[PDB]
Amino acid sequence: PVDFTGYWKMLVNENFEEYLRALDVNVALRKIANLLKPDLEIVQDGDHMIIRTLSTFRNYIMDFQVGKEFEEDLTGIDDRKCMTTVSWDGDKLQCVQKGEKEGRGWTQWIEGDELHLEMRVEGVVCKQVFKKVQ
Ligand code: NA
Repeated sequence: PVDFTGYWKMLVNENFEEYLRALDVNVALRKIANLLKPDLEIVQDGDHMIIRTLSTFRNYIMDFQVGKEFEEDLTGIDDRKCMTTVSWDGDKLQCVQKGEKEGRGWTQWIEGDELHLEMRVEGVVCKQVFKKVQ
């Protein structure tokens, strides 16, 4: 179906403060996190994906098989651990992160030449949109 491989630059980042607050991130980290505009670097081969969130502060790496639950170490974000599953929902990717926080997960898809990422926790929705540099 869809190949997310690319270096994706952030265009839109809505409600990130609210999202981090819901994860109990301290204000000092939130202050700096919001000015950050992390890139997304994705390499995919079939059901195998590495998704790197790249910033000047901290990087976050997700390295998984679609459909295979794994222990996700959210070191650098809220430093929690989740039981995480990323699933194919047609061409969309749906991630559920089971753990402390209810309703934690995200949805990722491509519309035209933009990558959309919706991250959720406890009913907060953060909306991100990315584009490659042509
Ligand atoms: Na790996």
